[PDB]
Amino acid sequence: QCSMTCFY
Amino acid sequence: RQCSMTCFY
Amino acid sequence: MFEARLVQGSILKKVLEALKDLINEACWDISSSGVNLQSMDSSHVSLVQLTLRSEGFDTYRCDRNLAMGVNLTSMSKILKCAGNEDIITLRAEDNADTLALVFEAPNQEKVSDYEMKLMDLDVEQLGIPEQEYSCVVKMPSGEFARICRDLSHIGDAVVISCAKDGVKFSASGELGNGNIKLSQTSNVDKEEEAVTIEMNEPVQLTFALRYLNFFTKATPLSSTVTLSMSADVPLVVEYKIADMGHLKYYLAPK
Amino acid sequence: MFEARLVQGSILKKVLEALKDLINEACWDISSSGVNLQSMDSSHVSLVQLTLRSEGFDTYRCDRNLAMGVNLTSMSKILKCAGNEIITLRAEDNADTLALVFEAPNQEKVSDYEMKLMDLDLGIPQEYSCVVKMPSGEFARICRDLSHIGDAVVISCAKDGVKFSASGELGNGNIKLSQTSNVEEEAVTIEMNEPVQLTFALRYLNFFTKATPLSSTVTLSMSADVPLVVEYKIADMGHLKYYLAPKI
Amino acid sequence: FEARLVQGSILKKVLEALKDLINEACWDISSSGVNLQSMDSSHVSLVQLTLRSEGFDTYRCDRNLAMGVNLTSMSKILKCAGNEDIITLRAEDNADTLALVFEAPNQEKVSDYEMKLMDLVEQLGIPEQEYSCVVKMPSGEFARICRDLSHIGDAVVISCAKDGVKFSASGELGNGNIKLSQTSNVDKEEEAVTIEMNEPVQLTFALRYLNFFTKATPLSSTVTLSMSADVPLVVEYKIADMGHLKYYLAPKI
Ligand SMILES: *Cc1cccc(C*)c1
Ligand SMILES: *Cc1cccc(C*)c1
Repeated sequence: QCSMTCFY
Repeated sequence: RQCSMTCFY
Repeated sequence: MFEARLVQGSILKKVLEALKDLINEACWDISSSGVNLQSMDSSHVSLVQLTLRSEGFDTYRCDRNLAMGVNLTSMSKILKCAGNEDIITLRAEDNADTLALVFEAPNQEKVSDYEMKLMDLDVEQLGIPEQEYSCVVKMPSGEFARICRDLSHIGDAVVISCAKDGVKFSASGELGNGNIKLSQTSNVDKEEEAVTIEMNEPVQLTFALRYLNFFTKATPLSSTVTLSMSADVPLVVEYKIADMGHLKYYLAPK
Repeated sequence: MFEARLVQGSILKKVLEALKDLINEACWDISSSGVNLQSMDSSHVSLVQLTLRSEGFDTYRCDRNLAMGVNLTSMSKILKCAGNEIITLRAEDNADTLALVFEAPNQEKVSDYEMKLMDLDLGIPQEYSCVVKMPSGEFARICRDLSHIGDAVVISCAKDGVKFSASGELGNGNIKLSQTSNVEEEAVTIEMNEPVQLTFALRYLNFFTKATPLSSTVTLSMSADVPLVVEYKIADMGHLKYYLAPKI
Repeated sequence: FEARLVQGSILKKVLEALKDLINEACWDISSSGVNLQSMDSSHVSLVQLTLRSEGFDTYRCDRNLAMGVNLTSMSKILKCAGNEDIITLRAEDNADTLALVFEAPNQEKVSDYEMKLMDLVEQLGIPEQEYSCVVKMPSGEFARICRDLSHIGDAVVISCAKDGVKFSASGELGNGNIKLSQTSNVDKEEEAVTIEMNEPVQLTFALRYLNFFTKATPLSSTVTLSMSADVPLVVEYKIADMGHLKYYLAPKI
């Protein structure tokens, strides 16, 4: 899935 | 135990 | 091409909660008359006969005789997502291997759409002759629920003794003894709050309490339960499904 | 033969739920004066003293000293089968079973249980330094609350207020109730002769708290090096008294 | 600082919201309000809590103080709070302990707890964005949908269009499809569904973090979902007469 550090 | 079950039907 | 619309899904919800724990795998025989289930448990001790009729559904439509292999645990999970006022639509194709459940809110703004796997049926559907029994008790379901729960703490077996004046439940375990006794009501201002016994020959039978608690789980369906027992033949725990079907549980004595 | 008829079974249910968790097997001493229990907990730490008197029962009849070994969990289950609205305890001069008879005021349902007994196998003295009289509900709260902060409680009784204090690895907590009184009633009252500063363990006070629905008021009785007495009175029927040994 | 609040139920609910998802966070206190902005353990979600000066009954702050709180201990302490006990949060200019004081109006009970503070709070920036689809529904219905669909699988598929939103799951015991539609009434605060569509959205999310976000349901009667392709989901709750909670979660891709 996508991590939230990819972003922001 | 115990009757199981049909044995009855 | 099975398609059944029913508006009070609570009933269908309740039935699942009733049968979710006793039977794991079941086989729903769908016909132009209604939905009929008849199964046993793992050790072949109890028997369940569920019958919901065409006239109870708001829109029943059947084309060919369907034999569906259901996993009542998965199905109970799917109807857990059902609102008690939700309208439930059962659906399937003449040969399809999936059962479609459609839950729809009274205010037409939410439509949940689930599709459950069916499996390979392999059930021996034996017949149970609807017969005339020696003792027949007709009481409220709540007090039967009470007595079974209460006496479940004393031992693993209950002794039902129906006679001319009262019904008696008795348990005897490794931590003591217990004896509950209910009596005949005269003229109570509630039909569903009365106890009445129809005796033709006193009965003295021993049953297991785990399966009675299993049967008790079906309490919210009807306000009245009917017990029907006779010597050497199984006990019939019957709940009425108001204006649509019936649920019948059977147990073989000790 | 022993025979006790009681109308408010709520009391007995509450008692059973209270001591069900602390004591495993107990000794019920029944005589013509009342039912008296005196036992300890696991590893014989802390002490429980139950006293119900004949004059509280609606029909008390005793013949000989009965010493019954009860499994308080079984009794708690049987009294769970009891409606909160008539309870009959009964036993024979030599019987090895205690009989419970639950009967509704209107002749409808009559439950009859008979529980198996078990095999049985010190005196309670004092004048206390501090004596607090508070409601049981706030004691329940404060005990739970400070049980969340730490596992030990510090009661500090003085001239105007009782103080509860806990201190763990993530902070401290200090509740303080004060001696307000008016002409209008008073709520908390203390009988102090020497201010007290005592440290107890919170698990056993939380055990003691389960007896809260019996009385609206609890009485704490403390003094240095002697146990804490948590006392609840039962509507002139008896009392429950919990004793706990303080820290060093 | 010193913040006096009379209705502590709100703060209790906020903690119950964030007590279980995030364990330790950092509170930036200023003369404007209390500001929390944190991530979770597995670095997937983000929580933005904002409580404003005008909401407290007596707020007094001088300079930006950054205190490191462990919301689990604080949640226990707020479980210790009386419902009528006027609550005072307080802190010293330089001390390493935060004081919570519960005090009864007429009665004579004063609970006084003091929790240790900490200090590590990697705060990323949120560009004030415009989202493709923006739904505004009751928080109860989002809670329902997440709970219901949590039984089927671990992932949800949100498909927002001009008139309705669609939720989809596919697990080991089947598949599920819920669909919500538009409002036709003149009074529906937390009874109406409205979509702000500029481009229909098709996003894949994880259900565990959505249930974590859902635990904050009793705070507001209305939730706002904000979706756009490849960017995180924004679940926003109003805190009645104070601030807001905004939860951010990164899609499955
Ligand atoms: C969702 C996503 C897209 C592109 C890059 C990353 C790291 C994540
Ligand atoms: C009553 C009984 C004994 C043994 C077997 C069966 C089926 C029944």
